[PDB]
Amino acid sequence: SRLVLLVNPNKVHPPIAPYALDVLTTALEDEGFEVEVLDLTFRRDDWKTCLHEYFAERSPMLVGVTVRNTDTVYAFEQRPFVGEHREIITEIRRLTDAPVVGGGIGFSTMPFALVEYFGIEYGVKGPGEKILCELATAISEGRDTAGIPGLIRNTERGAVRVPPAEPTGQFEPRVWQVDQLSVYRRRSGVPRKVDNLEYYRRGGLGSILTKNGCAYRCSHCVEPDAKGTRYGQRELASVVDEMESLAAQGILDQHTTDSEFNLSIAHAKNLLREIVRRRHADPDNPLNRLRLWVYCQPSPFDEEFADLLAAAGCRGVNVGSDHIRPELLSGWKVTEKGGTYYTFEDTERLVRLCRERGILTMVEALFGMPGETPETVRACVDAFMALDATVTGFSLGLRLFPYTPMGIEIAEQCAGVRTAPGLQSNTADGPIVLKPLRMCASPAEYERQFMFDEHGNFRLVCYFSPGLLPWHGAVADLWALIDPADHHRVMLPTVEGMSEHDNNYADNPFLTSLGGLGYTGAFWSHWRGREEIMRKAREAAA
Ligand code: B12
Ligand SMILES: CN(CC[C@H](N)C(=O)O)C[C@H]1O[C@@H](n2cnc3c(N)ncnc32)[C@H](O)[C@@H]1O
Ligand SMILES: N[C@@H](Cc1c[nH]c2ccccc12)C(=O)O
Ligand code: SF4
Repeated sequence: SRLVLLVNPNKVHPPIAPYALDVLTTALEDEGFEVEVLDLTFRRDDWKTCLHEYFAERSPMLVGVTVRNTDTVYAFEQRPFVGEHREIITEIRRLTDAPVVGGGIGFSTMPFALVEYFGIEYGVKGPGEKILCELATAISEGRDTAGIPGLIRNTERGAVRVPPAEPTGQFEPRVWQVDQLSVYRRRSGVPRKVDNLEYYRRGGLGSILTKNGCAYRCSHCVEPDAKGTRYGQRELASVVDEMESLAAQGILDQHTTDSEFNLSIAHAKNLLREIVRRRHADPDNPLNRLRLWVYCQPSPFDEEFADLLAAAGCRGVNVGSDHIRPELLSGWKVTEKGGTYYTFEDTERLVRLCRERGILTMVEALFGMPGETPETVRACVDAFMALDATVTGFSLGLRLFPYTPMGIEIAEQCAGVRTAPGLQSNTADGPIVLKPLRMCASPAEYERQFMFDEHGNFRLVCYFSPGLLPWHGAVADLWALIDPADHHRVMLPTVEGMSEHDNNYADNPFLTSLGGLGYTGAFWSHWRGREEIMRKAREAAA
């Protein structure tokens, strides 16, 4: 048999197409395998029926599950998804004896812990298209898997990784894991394949990857480890081919899925040049209606980059400025060498250049990192609000993960013998004592503590700066900083009982409605006029 099943357990709406499965499908099929996708995003109330019918009819020899999100990563909410993922995986193993392999960005933040927690045979950390093809080949040919480089295997004593070596595989480049040549085929209306048009009609977005990895080391961010610490760039022609394929299907709003679009800047500029060239070469090319949405850091973002974004069809930029105070940004928004890489001028210039070219902007602020006080919060709010960005998103509190510098540093402070100031969890019974990796018997133990307590219960560990103590009181003080005239243009942690204003797209009811109302683009691009969109919605409901 050469049949591989790939399952999407993501239930979050507004729906986001599981891009990962399209990458894996292309790689597998190019290797001569047959691939079928079971997408449960639109089968929330009857996914068991979807599983029952499939496994009675088909016999895949390997089942793959993509775990995009471990949780919402919203410190005030602490809503896990891995329990619901485990429930789906448990139903799968009930229905078949074929091995199960796990993967995903969120999966790669704690792959050893999840392999043991899900109780599955295999897992991959980072990009999986090359490792999965070798795994499927080994299973199909009846071969041993003990020599598959990069494969995490679930032994009877626990999850153990084949070296590609850090036993955790932390902070590797992972460029060798990336398929840098192929066009990732994006299909629509095809049974048992990812239905990209369905996601566009119902959620509002398409997606495009230009490069894997991030070379920086921001203390809050899981991506350098979970994705890779060096850039694996794709062929530009293959990227633009895929974008043209999406545009041809009518998927005009495309969100880049790079860690940061403007990092590895020469490749991003050469990408925009190729898009502009094809747009100019033929007016019928559907890229002429492209609406590109991107992630950026405040630097590098120069006038040439801004001109290219405008000409290629960029419609909005989300910039993770995160803060203004150098005392807070130091040791936080840093490169691998430990130095900062932007100032507030860079965000000011980014917002100005996008304004001059009719490109919308969202500026991110993350409150509660070490050093944060009420006066540091007020300083960031006053300065950020004066940028006149389209949307200004204020988040408060940090979710800790085993392979972020904050996760490691706070585990260092605990040293396995005491709790650390600022540690928080909504489900904690007493002191949260974390253990550094070197004090743990296995990767699984070091990784699991950031999500579970000793008794196996969910205990999603967060950090809140003790300087924000007299952490809900800070929310009321943060709301007071925003002028009522500016309420419409901010995202904020929501006070008691109010409608959702949070910078949180996971099951946001207003954002869930936009698809049915025909709105598209980044989920923040219509935040400003939500009052009018709601008024208009009840006008056609009557
Ligand atoms: C773009 C983006 C978004 C966009 C999506 C745009 C779109 N139309 O696709 C928006 C803004 C909507 C968004 C929303 C959210 N996101 Co987001 N987002 C990203 C980002 C930057 C790229 C995701 C992506 O598509 N990558 C490209 C795909 C192809 O790669 P991949 O999924 O990782 O897949 C590869 C590997 O993981 C592997 N793999 C994957 N699955 C499998 C399966 C198997 C079996 C195997 C073997 C291998 C394997 O192989 C794949 C091919 O190389 C990621 C970080 C990142 N750099 O990936 C964050 C990220 C995934 N998002 C994150 C979060 C928290 C969210 C939200 C929950 C935020 C919120 N509270 O609303 C929501 C969830 C929305 C949803 N419906 O699921 C977190 C996840 C953290 C965690 N621990 O899980 C990340 C890591 C951001 C961060 N730095 O913390 N997101
Ligand atoms: C959008 N981010 C930059 C783009 C990045 N590629 C990503 O998808 O996270 C920055 C924002 O992500 C959020 N964020 C990232 N990691 C965490 C985390 N561990 N806890 C809380 N918020 C986080 C913060 O709001 C931060 O301002
Ligand atoms: N603010 C992000 C989405 C988001 C919300 N909460 C998050 C937590 C972690 C990472 C991203 C997010 C955006 O506008 O695109
Ligand atoms: S915040 Fe952006 S630049 Fe910093 S590590 Fe994460 S993805 Fe890279």
